[PDB]
Amino acid sequence: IVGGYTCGANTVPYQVSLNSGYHFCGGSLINSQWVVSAAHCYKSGIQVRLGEDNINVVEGNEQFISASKSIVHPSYNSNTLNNDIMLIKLKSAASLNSRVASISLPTSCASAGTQCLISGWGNTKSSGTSYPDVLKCLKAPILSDSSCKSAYPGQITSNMFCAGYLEGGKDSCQGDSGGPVVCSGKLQGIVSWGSGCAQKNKPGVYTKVCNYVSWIKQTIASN
Ligand SMILES: NC(=[NH2+])c1ccc2[nH]c(-c3ccccc3O)nc2c1
Ligand SMILES: [Ca+2]
Ligand SMILES: [Mg+2]
Repeated sequence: IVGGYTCGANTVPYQVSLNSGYHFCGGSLINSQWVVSAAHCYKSGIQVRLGEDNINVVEGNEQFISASKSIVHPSYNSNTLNNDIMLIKLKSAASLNSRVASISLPTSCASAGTQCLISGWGNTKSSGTSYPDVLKCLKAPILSDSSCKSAYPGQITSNMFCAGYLEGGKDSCQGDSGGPVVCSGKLQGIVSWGSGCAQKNKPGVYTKVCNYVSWIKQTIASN
């Protein structure tokens, strides 16, 4: 996250870190047994780490649980990143408490202009590399589809939306993929892609979760 701030320990209690010997993507806890992340974060051998603040220090509020199964969206296209969403089931149910909580799925899609909270342990430099060990947060509004499509011609589908600032300076970045975009208390997006980080007229692109609620609900109930 570039141009964001330190969230605070366990202030984003639904945030998860996917680890395969190291942190490689974020995710969101939607209930005690399931996590939603981005399909491009798919790997075999994932351990989900809940209640994390610093990812390099065991501070006492963590739960490390291995995944029993991963389900990438049936229509995920790795070339365009259309339908960039996946579900991960935990081998054991997480214990929810103040530091580990689930986020609610939306009942409708949010409007352009709505402010959301984006979080993750990704790169914090637009031109450079600096990976933080504590969770970073960013409040950013959903942009109009017209500004999103003008920035990325022929690349935005109805399952994507842009959030951020066209001036640049603030954006999600590599290491943040699969993480949450929460607006009005609902999980409305998943960090998917962008062009570099925090560049002018190149906002971040997020998977539009409101279009997948029926698939998520149906899939977790059958697995
Ligand atoms: N600028 C952005 N809004 C952004 C967000 C997440 C990203 N994740 C990545 C990424 C790059 C290489 C491999 C995996 C990634 O998730 N680039 C990203 C760019
Ligand atoms: Ca830790
Ligand atoms: Mg994240």
